[PDB]
Amino acid sequence: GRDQETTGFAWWSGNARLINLSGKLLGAHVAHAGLIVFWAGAMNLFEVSHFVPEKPMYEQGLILLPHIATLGYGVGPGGEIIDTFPYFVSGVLHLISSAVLGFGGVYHSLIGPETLEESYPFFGYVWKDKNKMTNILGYHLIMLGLGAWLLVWKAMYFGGVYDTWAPGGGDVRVITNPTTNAAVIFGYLVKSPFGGDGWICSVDNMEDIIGGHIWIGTLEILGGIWHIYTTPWPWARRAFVWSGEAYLSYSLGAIGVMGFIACCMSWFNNTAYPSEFYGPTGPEASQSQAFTFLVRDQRLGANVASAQGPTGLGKYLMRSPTGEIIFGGETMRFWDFRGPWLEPLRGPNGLDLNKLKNDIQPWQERRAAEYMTHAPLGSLNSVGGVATEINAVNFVSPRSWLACSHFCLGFFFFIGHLWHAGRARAAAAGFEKGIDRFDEPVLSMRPLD
Amino acid sequence: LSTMAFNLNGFNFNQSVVDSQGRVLNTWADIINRANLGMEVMHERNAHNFPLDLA
Amino acid sequence: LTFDEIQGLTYLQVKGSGIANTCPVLESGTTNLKELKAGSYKLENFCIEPTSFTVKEESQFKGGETEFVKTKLMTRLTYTLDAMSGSFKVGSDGSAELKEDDGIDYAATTVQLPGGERVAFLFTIKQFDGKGTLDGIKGDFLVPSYRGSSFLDPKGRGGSTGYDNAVALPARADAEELLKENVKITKALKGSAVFSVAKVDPVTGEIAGVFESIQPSDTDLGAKPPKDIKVTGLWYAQLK
Amino acid sequence: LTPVDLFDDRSVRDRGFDLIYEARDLDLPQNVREGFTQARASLDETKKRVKESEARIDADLDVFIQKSYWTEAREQLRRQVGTLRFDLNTLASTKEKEAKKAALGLRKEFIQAVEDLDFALREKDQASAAKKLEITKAKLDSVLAAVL
Amino acid sequence: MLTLKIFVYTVVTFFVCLFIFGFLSNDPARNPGK
Amino acid sequence: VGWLGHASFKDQEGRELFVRRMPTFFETFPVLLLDKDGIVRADVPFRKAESKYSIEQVGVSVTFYGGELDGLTFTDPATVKKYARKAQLGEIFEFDRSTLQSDGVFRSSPRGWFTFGHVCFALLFFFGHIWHGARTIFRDVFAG
Amino acid sequence: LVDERMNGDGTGRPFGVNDPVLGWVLLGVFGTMWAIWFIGQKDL
Amino acid sequence: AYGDSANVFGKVTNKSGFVPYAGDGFALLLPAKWNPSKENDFPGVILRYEDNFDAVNNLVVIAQDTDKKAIADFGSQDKFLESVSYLLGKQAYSGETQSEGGFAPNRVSAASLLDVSTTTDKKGKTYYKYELLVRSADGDEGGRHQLIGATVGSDNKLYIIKIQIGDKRWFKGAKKEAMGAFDSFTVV
Amino acid sequence: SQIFGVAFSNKRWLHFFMLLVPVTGLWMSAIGVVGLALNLRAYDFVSQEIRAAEDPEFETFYTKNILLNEGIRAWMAAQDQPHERLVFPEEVLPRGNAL
Ligand code: CLA
Ligand code: CLA
Ligand SMILES: CC(C)=CCC/C(C)=C/CC/C(C)=C/CC/C(C)=C/CC/C(C)=C/CC/C(C)=C/CC/C(C)=C/CC/C(C)=C/CC/C(C)=C/CC1=CC(=O)C(C)=C(C)C1=O
Ligand SMILES: CCCCCCCCCCCCCCCC(=O)OC[C@H](COP(=O)(O)OC[C@@H](O)CO)OC(=O)CCCCCCCCCCCCCCC
Ligand SMILES: CC1=C(/C=C/C(C)=C/C=C/C(C)=C/C=C/C=C(C)/C=C/C=C(C)/C=C/C2=C(C)CCCC2(C)C)C(C)(C)CCC1
Ligand SMILES: CC1=C(/C=C/C(C)=C/C=C/C(C)=C/C=C/C=C(C)/C=C/C=C(C)/C=C/C2=C(C)CCCC2(C)C)C(C)(C)CCC1
Ligand SMILES: [Cl-]
Ligand SMILES: [Cl-]
Repeated sequence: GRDQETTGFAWWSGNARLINLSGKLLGAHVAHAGLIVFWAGAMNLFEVSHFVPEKPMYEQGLILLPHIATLGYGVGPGGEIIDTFPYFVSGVLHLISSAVLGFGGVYHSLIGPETLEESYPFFGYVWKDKNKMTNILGYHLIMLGLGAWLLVWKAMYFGGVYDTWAPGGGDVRVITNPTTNAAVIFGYLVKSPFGGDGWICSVDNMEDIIGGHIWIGTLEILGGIWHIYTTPWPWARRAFVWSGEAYLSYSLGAIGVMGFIACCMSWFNNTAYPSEFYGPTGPEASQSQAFTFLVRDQRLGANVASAQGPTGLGKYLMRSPTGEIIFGGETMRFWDFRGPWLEPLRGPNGLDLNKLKNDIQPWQERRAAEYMTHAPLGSLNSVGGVATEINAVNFVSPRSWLACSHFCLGFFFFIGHLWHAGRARAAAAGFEKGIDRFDEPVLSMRPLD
Repeated sequence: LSTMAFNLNGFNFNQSVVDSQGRVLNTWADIINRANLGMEVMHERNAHNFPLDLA
Repeated sequence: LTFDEIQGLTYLQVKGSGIANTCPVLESGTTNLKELKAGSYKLENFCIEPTSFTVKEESQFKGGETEFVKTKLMTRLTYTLDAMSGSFKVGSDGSAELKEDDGIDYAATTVQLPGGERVAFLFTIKQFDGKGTLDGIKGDFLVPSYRGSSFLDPKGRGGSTGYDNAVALPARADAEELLKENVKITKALKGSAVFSVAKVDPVTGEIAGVFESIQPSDTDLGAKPPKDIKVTGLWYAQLK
Repeated sequence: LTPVDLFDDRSVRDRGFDLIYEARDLDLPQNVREGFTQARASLDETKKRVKESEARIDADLDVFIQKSYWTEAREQLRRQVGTLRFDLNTLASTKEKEAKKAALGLRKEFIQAVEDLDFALREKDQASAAKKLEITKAKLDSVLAAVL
Repeated sequence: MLTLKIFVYTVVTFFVCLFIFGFLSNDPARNPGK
Repeated sequence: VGWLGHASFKDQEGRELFVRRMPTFFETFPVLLLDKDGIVRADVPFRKAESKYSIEQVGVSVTFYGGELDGLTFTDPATVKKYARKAQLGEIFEFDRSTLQSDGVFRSSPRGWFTFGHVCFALLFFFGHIWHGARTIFRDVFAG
Repeated sequence: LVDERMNGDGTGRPFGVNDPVLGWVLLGVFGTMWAIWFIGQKDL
Repeated sequence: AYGDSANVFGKVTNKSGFVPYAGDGFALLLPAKWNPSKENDFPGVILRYEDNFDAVNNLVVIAQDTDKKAIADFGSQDKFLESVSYLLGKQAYSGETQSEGGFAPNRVSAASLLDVSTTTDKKGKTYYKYELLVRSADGDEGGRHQLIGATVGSDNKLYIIKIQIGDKRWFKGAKKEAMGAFDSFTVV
Repeated sequence: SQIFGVAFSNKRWLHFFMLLVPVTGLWMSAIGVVGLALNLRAYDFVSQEIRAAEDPEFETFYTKNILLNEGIRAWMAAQDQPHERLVFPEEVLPRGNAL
């Protein structure tokens, strides 16, 4: 092990004693991967064991199974779960794989050499050695590109991902014409993050998703080769801190942003996160309620078209500021919502009361009714309900869990970026420990006021 | 506050204490709920056309 | 954008464009109306896009005659009556009857007149029974209360649901404040509208023309007097 | 003071007025709430619904393609045809061994055709949509011949 | 009101450019000493 | 100015109805008329879509005994509800809110004001005792 | 219609460019700034 | 100070969710969570219970002396419903209005009969039963479900049970309680 | 001095300020609670109350908060104050549209 007397780092900063220990650092990272793979496998098998075919996955508080279901495994027409053995296979595979990674980490943390540069030059690396650092980034960049292409392969081959917008009903579909038009693929990137544009969260077609992964997959592999055969340019070296903590701070900041984006994706996107498995989105639940009553009242004998509300802005239907006909009520804020159950009734100009008056299919109703009841609203003790509700329902939208968890994760990792980045910059300057007590810069600065 | 922004409300122990036959024994939490109901039924007096405030 | 042109565009292509707040244009057809066969026809896809909203207002002079004044809309679009179905007929002569039945016949609209005064009015032709010639089909339409009985005021006092009294001031809970408290009058008013068929497309059974209507403004549930709102615009419908 | 008016709306329940309430009964199994079990139980009702979808695919849709009403055509797909895939599956399930397998194969070939036609509508290609629709009609008729 | 948009868009770009190019100006060397 | 007299609220059935008085803790209290038994028999419903205790359906009439309205009977829903709102505030007296242009809100009596001011001074003087007392005990340290 | 609006809200236009001028000005401003930064301090 | 040992590792007393209640010639299984109420909404109220929180979810058992020895004597179920319409409530609001969507002019409340039935107990007496959903312009609770059942006891007394549930709670489980108590209602 | 524009220069004053701020605040709130004991509270501004009553349209967050308080009192008094034995018919309770 190590002691503070020889490192200057206390036990609460012990892992910081592994910065220059390449061999030990390898074991630490490899081991941590084992933990991640372990949970993926363990929790998956736990979910499979606690899964029941009489209830939707979202009602069973399952988060991992929805991911496999979206990949198009053990799912059928309407999102109905045919079998769960595929899910069991995934858990078993990850769990056993975690053992291999665990052994490697333990070895590279005990028997393995504390450093590798002395023995294995290829693995041997020193922070600041930009060339080597860029090469390492390249290798991992290629790996991520291959992973994205594996998804693209599963979409156009080896079966297909589940398409909630599939024609004549939602089910797994083999993407055959993935969007490769740069304008469409990169359009999302330049889209405003505000309402309507929804930036990249707006992606509603699997064709763009698979096509976008095609673009990112290629660029990452090409970028890896570039970083493998190129060294940072003068401008970069003069505008970046070359240190392990600095490199970590860059990753911390990036992963923190990715966390926030993932939170929004799980809360707004319904394509990449099928509402059939992940449950309805906040906007989806609201629109579903308006549709549920609109249908019920219309059947009772109410003209939803000319039904003035208390404010006079239409009880069931109204016009979006843009002009599109939208459901009335506070759901006006979610007028930009788009779901496979509501699209058929829509048309060039907002909703089509013709479809609403006649052509409303029973499933369009049943689905909306189910979504309305299973809204994302919930409590920490898992007491399902808008609020001020009695303890009767035990359900919290999986979307809520992912959105809340990843948001908090992103926030902390951003704070970690600020901590590591600032310390890295201060370390480079040399004032990380504190003031010289003899070269205090302020004492040499202008007396200001 | 951010988690509650995703509809993750705080602990809900409404009607958590029940007697032998099933009668609900109210608690301080239930009293807090009574107030919450009052604020809810009042907020946006004319901005709700449906019962559930999913929004 | 003709009806078919609008149909070609997807909801996403139309979303944000604002074209959804615009009635289809009968570019085809003939300016002549004689071709329009004489008979009764379903007034489907009847749309009324208000070109301008003028409010009658006394002239600057204290005794200045009350003339309609130009105004600036404060409510982003959301003022084009559309998807309205009704009954339209035409005799061998100019006799023409235009009767609105259902659809988005109503549309709340808040416009600001010169002087920073926002005048709110429910643009609508509910229960319009025009019975003039092919052009100038004069008729009257219902003008329901801008606010419903349930609507509660800031004080909470309302029609079907409300305090009815100034709970704030207990000593003055019931007094001359009666005009504002316990009133909340939601009685509907009436307005006159005139429609004229500019062109008729017999092959596609589509008719389009100009509309002119003067309706009372919001009365704040009787709290304030109503104000004449002259709304002029274009109308499009398919006789099928 | 007026008595609340009463209306005899008992007929609403006949026209699926309890669909929403049934779908919102968590006690009912998910399949029951979704109506999947009900349809799988009612073979004649399922077969009828399938023929309704056939009519929409055959004696319809082509209209929008002719007038380039892509939005309506793409919405023509799904909607009532939305359950077609589930319907065809249960009818094929009625078959056995090779019969069921062969029927499922026809179901797949048809499902592929409907997706090709839908992509044509997405690209707003009338010529491709027209020919694709004809292919879809043939596919459905083949599946119908087997499932029915 | 496009003129207002054009002006704002230019103003924003200018300040953003100063921030990016400013940090690109060997900011790390702004250290008081080493 | 004067006393309108006692207001007697009676339902159509002839049952005497008592207007629940407003508790001090309540700035605004809902009007409720209860029988001697203590069962609400009439009230002014906030929702009148389908009331079950509406002053109208209950048919409540207010008869004033003694005072200015001595022998005066009122059946007008509005008039009865007006007196009912006053009744919940206790005896109904006539008030001239013109000479002083009253705002229509209640004020505290000199009794309440005196109690508030002296309690406040007392609480503050507690700090004064601790401060001056601490200085006396720690005079050596506070010395300077 | 009754009034005139950009009608850009809700539309996913790159960098909210509803007019070529907007796009040109953004690139022009950045280009001038880059030239100043590079001339003042060469990048590479 | 009865020395009753705590039910540590014991068995639950009642999990049926319904507590059996017995009254004057009438018996029914009241919802366990529902608490006794002290408001006589209508004349002849004998039993009155309400949900712990939402008072909209309430149950009233009205018993009125009636010469008729059979609920059929009252006439057709529709006729009887008309005579018992008072339960639905009365619209105090009288203001003329036409700005209420889904409601006829000057009408801010509408009751819709959705089901009618005439069940018979083992004893043999029949039970005029009606299911109605009352809607309001305010649309509070998304409507109020009304379960009304009536019959004449051997005491020559008409017994009427009216259960009201806010639609919100109706499709959230409250229906199960209402149905159980309504079916449990039996008159001797 | 450069980030905020002002800065402490005496450690003593800094710490004295660190202890004065919290103590001062608590004592202020205590005086307010003394007023509530006697029900002497700043519940509402009569000026806006009169304007809102005479002018129905006039509305502010202050008026909105007043309505909320009205609901809290009516929808908790029955249980929060059992001694009052207040049975409020549901119709008398203040409820907004829908909900
Ligand atoms: C992901 C969590 C994680 C990981 C992977 C590591 C990894 C490592 N830490 Mg560390 N540490 C952690 C968390 C972690 N730490 C935390 C939370 C703290 C704060 C309490 C510390 C504080 C800390 C200090 C102070 C030090 C380390 C050190 C080390 C390195 C060698 C450990 C050692 O010297 O003796 C090894 C420890 C043991 C032999 C005891 C048991 C550990 C074994 C290997 C765990 C195996 C468990 C698992 C069930 C085995 C699976 C076997 C398989 C067949 C299934 C090593 C690479 C040391 C170092 O190298 O500094 C330079 C050092 O001094 N850590
Ligand atoms: C992969 C990301 C990552 C990595 C590799 C590191 C690595 C390191 N960090 Mg660090 N950090 C991170 C993320 C990361 N951090 C984030 C996101 C934050 C924001 C909260 C911080 C905030 C932070 C601080 C404030 C400090 C470090 C420090 C250190 C160094 C000391 C290691 C150590 O403490 O020894 C052994 C390991 C421990 C003592 C950790 C003990 C176990 C923790 C305290 C229990 C927490 C459990 C947690 C609640 C579970 C939920 C997590 C999540 C779901 C929310 C080390 C090199 C210290 C340093 O001096 O930097 C050089 C230090 O002061 N980090
Ligand atoms: C159109 C317009 C203008 C609209 C605006 C309308 C509007 C928003 C109006 C509101 C106005 C307003 C401000 C209302 C608030 C009123 C109010 C609540 C008043 C309370 C008054 C009062 C006496 C309260 C009692 C409690 C009390 C005493 C609190 C004091 C709080 C307080 C001042 C604390 C400190 C705040 C603060 C920013 C401190 C900075 C400290 C500082 C300079 C640090 C630098 C520093 C720190 C070190 O550690 C070291 C070592 C050194 C060396 C050093 O230097
Ligand atoms: C980006 C910059 C942000 C600008 C924010 C505004 C800066 C506020 C500076 C004003 C300080 C006033 C006291 C000067 C007197 C002064 O200089 O103080 C003197 C003191 C310096 O310490 P000394 O050594 O002089 O101590 C001796 C003392 O015992 C007295 O002699 O500085 C401070 O106390 C810092 C604390 C300031 C607290 C800042 C106030 C925060 C909020 C102020 C009120 C806000 C109202 C908003 C309404 C719209
Ligand atoms: C270094 C170190 C550390 C740690 C680290 C780690 C984290 C390790 C781990 C490692 C690992 C990572 C381990 C793991 C393992 C696992 C395993 C080995 C598994 C196994 C499996 C099996 C045996 C089977 C199972 C099964 C199946 C799958 C099927 C079904 C049934 C069952 C479930 C039975 C610490 C912190 C202390 C610090 C110091 C140093
Ligand atoms: C897959 C997919 C897709 C695609 C996506 C993508 C394409 C993504 C990418 C993204 C990206 C594209 C990312 C990147 C990022 C980067 C950045 C954002 C940059 C940053 C920079 C920095 C951080 C720097 C700074 C600074 C300055 C400049 C000054 C000085 C100092 C320094 C250097 C620090 C889509 C859409 C179809 C959807 C579906 C799925
Ligand atoms: Cl509010
Ligand atoms: Cl709503």
